[PDB]
Amino acid sequence: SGNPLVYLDVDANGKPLGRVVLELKADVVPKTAENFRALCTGEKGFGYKGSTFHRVIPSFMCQAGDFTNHNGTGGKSIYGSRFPDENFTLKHVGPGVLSMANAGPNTNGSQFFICTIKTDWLDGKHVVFGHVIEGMDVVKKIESFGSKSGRTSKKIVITDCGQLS
Amino acid sequence: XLLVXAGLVLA
Repeated sequence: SGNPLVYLDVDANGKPLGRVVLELKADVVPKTAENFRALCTGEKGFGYKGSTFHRVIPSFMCQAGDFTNHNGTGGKSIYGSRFPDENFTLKHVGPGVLSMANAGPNTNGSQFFICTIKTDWLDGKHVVFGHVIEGMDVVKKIESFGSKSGRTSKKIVITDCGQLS
Repeated sequence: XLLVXAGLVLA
């Protein structure tokens, strides 16, 4: 058993923003945690490396993980195009929460978000599966390049990612 | 508004 740690090393224009370190709550949502873990290691031959934080809304969240269309419209999971909502046990309790983006019920793919506030109106609709344990300052740097529409000012790239533990 | 979706991006 164990709750994985993963990392995202984020850069823009080949200049580092820093590292974000996330705990995945495999104790509660092991299927969802495993998808994210594997997308970080790249062990299935696709995953987050090279993809961007495409939608960044200050005072809300940073969204990433579309490594197929590169704009919010895509992504895929290690289980197929989509997989069901595993459970809604974990809630959007505050800043640093890691949760799945979706296109409605049972449509988890690869896209995800990191909260910068509590987002409890998403409870019961988005599967929470972890949280940031180091690098919230990095997340705040990402946020500085976002906008109300969510458009970013530059390509914010997950240049490397993987599993720490 | 403040949603996190994949395709139909909403208010």
